[PDB]
Amino acid sequence: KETVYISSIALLKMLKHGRAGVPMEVMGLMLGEFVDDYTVNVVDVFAMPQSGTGVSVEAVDDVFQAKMMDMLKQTGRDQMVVGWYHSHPGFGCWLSSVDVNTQKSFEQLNSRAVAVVVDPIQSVKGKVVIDAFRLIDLNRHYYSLNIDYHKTAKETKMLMNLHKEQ
Amino acid sequence: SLQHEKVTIAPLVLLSALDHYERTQTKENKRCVGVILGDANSSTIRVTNSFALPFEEDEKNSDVWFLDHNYIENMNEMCKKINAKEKLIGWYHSGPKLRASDLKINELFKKYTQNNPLLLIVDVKQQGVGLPTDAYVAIEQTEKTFLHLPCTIEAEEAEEIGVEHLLRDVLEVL
Ligand SMILES: [Zn+2]
Repeated sequence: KETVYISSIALLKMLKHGRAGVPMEVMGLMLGEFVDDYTVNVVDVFAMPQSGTGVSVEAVDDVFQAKMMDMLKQTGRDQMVVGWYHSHPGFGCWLSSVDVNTQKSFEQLNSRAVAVVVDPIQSVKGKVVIDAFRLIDLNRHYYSLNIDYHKTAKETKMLMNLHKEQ
Repeated sequence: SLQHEKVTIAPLVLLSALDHYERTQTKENKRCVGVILGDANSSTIRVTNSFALPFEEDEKNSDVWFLDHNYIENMNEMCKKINAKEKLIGWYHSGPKLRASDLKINELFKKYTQNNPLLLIVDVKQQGVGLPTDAYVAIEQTEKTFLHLPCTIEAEEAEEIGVEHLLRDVLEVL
């Protein structure tokens, strides 16, 4: 019943960033709007720098984040952090125990937070390998949300310039 | 001639310029302005990323405009921490056409680029016949003028996958 709507630039940035990071895991923050209890809009993302610690709460550089968030405000992007994304190069979309810990930190800041996971190796033409998770409130610890993509008419026309003849 | 021959632009840049224009609620006759990133070290300049800039200009006077120099330096420094391969190679604006102040604005970006800066106009209104992009580098002729360079839209595999995924429902219909 829950759905994460991912925008065009958000999806392209996450695929781009994941591929650029290979063979390492990368991570960043997702920006957007909690529309209602069953709906999260992800309108944009930004990359966090690689950290020696690997992907965890420690990787979140609060000085980088604050600077990036302030500068995005100045150019018209003042959306809430609605969660985080990270890459799993070659090994699919799920949360490890450390990922669950990271997500728990995000959930404590905002209980609506979403964890997106993308696989830049297994993502191929015709197959984007991505999933979105939240923690559950013998039970399993987390579950998967539907993902959909939102694009404007202007964005649709813009995307069609790739292979414009076709 | 040793001049750049052409320019390729990633779909992300087109969508980023449009998102910038929209999110700032830019209203005609005004334009949005930002930085482009990529690689300009060959005869093909590859434009692969971008970021928005705070920018203001005087309607009553083409000679009056302001760009935030500190914003350029501070954002670029964060961009470098994410991916040093994507260099600062020029600037963009939403046009749809070259404006009187552009050669002077271009002289500012010249202080930030290693290459002769590329100006990318992205026609976010998309009224043009062909590509919503026009590319220029400044050259001498004895005065400065913009040289028009041919553009194509091209994507690395990640983005190609992404774009195809985004246009899926449209493709089915058509
Ligand atoms: Zn993980």
